[PDB]
Amino acid sequence: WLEGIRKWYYNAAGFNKLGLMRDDTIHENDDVKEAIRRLPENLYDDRVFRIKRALDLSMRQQILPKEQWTKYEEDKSYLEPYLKEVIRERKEREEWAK
Amino acid sequence: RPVVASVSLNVPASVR
Amino acid sequence: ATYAQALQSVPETQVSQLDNGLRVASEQSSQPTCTVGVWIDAGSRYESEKNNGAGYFVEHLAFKGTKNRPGNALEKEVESMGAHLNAYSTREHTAYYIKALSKDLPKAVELLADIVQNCSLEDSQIEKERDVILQELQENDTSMRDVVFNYLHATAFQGTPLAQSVEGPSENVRKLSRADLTEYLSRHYKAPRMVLAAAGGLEHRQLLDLAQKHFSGLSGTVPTLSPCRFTGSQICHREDGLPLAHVAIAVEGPGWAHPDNVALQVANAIIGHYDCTYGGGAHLSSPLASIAATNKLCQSFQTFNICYADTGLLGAHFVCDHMSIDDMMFVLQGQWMRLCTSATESEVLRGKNLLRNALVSHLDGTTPVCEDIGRSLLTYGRRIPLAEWESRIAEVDARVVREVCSKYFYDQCPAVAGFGPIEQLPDYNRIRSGMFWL
Amino acid sequence: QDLEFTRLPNGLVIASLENYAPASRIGLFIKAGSRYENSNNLGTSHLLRLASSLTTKGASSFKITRGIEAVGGKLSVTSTRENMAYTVECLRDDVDILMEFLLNVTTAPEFRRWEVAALQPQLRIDKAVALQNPQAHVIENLHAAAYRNALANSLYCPDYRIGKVTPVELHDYVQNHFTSARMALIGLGVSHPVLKQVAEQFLNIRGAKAKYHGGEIREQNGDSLVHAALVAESAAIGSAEANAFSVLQHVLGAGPHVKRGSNATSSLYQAVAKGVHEPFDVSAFNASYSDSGLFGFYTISQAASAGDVIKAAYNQVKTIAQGNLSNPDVQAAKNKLKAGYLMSVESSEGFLDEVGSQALAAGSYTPPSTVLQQIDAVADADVINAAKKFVSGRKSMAASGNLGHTPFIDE
Repeated sequence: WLEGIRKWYYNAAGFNKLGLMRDDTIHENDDVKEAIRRLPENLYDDRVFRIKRALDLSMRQQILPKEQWTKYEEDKSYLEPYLKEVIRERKEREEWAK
Repeated sequence: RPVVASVSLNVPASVR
Repeated sequence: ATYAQALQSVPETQVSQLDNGLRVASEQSSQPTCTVGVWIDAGSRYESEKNNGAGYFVEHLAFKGTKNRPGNALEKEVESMGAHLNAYSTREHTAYYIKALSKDLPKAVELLADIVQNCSLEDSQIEKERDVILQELQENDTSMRDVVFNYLHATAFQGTPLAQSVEGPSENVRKLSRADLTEYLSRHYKAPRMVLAAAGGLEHRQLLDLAQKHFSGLSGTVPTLSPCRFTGSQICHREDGLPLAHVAIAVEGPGWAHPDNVALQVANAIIGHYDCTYGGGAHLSSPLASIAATNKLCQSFQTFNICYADTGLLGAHFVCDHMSIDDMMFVLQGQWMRLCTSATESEVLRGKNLLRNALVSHLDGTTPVCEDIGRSLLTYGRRIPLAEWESRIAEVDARVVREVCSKYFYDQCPAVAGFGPIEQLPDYNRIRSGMFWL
Repeated sequence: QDLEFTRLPNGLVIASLENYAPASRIGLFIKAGSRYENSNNLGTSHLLRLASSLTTKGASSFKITRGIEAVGGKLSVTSTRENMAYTVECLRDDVDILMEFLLNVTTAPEFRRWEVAALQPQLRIDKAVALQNPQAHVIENLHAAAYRNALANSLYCPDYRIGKVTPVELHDYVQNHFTSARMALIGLGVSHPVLKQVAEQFLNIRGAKAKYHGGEIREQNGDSLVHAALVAESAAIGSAEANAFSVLQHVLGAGPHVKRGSNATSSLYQAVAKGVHEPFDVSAFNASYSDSGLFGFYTISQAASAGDVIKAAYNQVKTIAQGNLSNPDVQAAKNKLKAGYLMSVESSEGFLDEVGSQALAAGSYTPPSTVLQQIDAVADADVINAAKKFVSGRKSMAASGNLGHTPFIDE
């Protein structure tokens, strides 16, 4: 069986212990800088405070208590809609140029 | 004069 | 129906000729309106320094006094007829023309004999207009675009007549005579070097009698051309006190009859144009335009392709701030060398399909039609039908362009100009060293 | 070839004129001018007029920008206080593609967030290109002075509105005004059944009056030259009374038919030529909307020579209203009118500008021949209202430049 592992591996990464999400840990390239730039303020500002505190705890090597940890079911996919939108324009930008 | 606006994708902007 | 079938369905023009020498032609159409004009061989190319600017001075008195309709009586009869009237001059060609209705057309042709031939040139109006001109040479200081092309033609064609302006220096306008105009009139306005043309709801034979009526009395009986050379030279009217700097650069053009002008009008459109309003912005096709919209380097630029007898001018005009000039040129040359060497076939089809909609949309009415006719009938000889313009283009491919751009862009001796805060404007040497890739 | 002209049950007009020309051409005249804007949605059409070339559902902003320039067409947008046109151009061999690009702008625009934010500050540019041509804030102020609610709203956008516009604010505007009942899918260089096929598939979907008040605005801008206008409540189109002004336009002054012409036949510019010994330029002003129109003139002069000139015009019209007039000037003025109409529609574009404009105000196209007969049937006792309505009517005024010697209405 699979689905038990995605929950499991999600616990072994550890970033659910620093109050973070899946999207926050992404590598930044020009394709994503657009997407982040496209995000709304109500959610964008909510990105930073998640990040900003996890850093301060990575400084200390500390974490948050178990209650504040992130749950797998609440690992919202808030960023994927904005993302695949971009690459739908990238691949059109290139193949059309071919 | 009876002024009218005019823009485009490739016609330069204008004012009638 | 289809495109190619449409071009064959066009009214094919009709040409005539007279004993005096006056070419005449027309084109019937279903338009109830009509227009007529007189495109000729005369401009500042033939005036000397003593009579420079004169042909422009002719423009302002020809409608201000005649032998049979003196004063505003001439101007009156049009407004009574309900028509417009308009005129312009160029460095080679000058044109008077009318927009009117079909039935009142015979009254029109009767005037242009009273205008062209029988101009009166009252000394009062000679002196009044002599102030009007000097009023405008103050105005054209503001017409910064017209400043540049005036400078530009004055450099590449230096020492020749063509470096002259069209309106002329203030000095000659304050020394001009009735007689120099009489001589100027007495030599250039002649049937073998003149054209009549019209379009609309008329017939070519209604017209043929009127020319045989009125202009049959024309004097049907003259130097030829000196080949106006080309120079690669720089000019720069540094002026930091302004907002921006209109800029231009160009090279030798081949001229009218040289067929590769078809190709160059594409390449101008391959690069295209942009001015601070097109919402395409980043999404545009011209890589030049996209960058200009990306970083907001410039505010406007345009290209062109002038045609003169044995030469022309190919180049561009662009307009930006003093902290962006160098990069635009680096990108601009970055496009020319690209087409000299690496021209994608699909990008050619872009411009081939730009130019079709150019000449056609250019031909929307009657007045544009007679611009072409009265111009082609002094340059190309015949008129060229639109089905013929297409067949020439359809021969084109990227193999042609790489030969043409290599012939007229690559490593040549360009001509530069500048009027504004050109503090960043590099030197002609660096510009030429940026002209050849690698 | 003759001009088809139809109508669907949904109130959606179609016409078509297969002239067998090369250049296909389509224009979608719509009632979406800024008269339909309320107080809170102002400066919107100025954005919507540029909101072309943005995301759709059936396509992206990018693809449309390239898909047109491949065939080498255009996408131009005329917009009036009444209307909002999406004109295009192409060759007839590729109409089917460009059709699809159009409707996706009007039928499935998403109006997302981020593309707009980049497109807002463009308004500062476009707003200023006009006002290099100084007429376009004088003239707006007339509407904003004379009329109150709908036509007072300028085409362009105020400053403060920038950086405050909402996309939701458009969907309300779009869903209420790009509607199958008040549109006109005109075409050209194209057959009729095609357009009949398009609208039935894609366009198969579903403001106050101009209360004249009498107002006055002034703009001491320090500009060396003057610009001014005095008007009166005119009549709307359709009425032959409207043409009575449009002929009076040519009686009084219609601008230079002649390049560098002294406009001697024009009763106005002639009337100022006496006494004055310096430059000035002036002509009749005629506007004719659906609810109403406007009529008057537009002045250019120096600072000290504003009222010295206007008090010829305001007197010259009174001469007309007092019966002082001749017939050949009228028939001359008619011949001017009969000319400029045909000369305007000589071009396909200017032709197109007339076709659907009638289809919106009216529901019928009038060929030019019938127009000339209504011009033939005009009465001098109406040309008088006419000037009597102008003089006897309430007034509205505006001007700009220096105003050290500009008088008011009552002066």
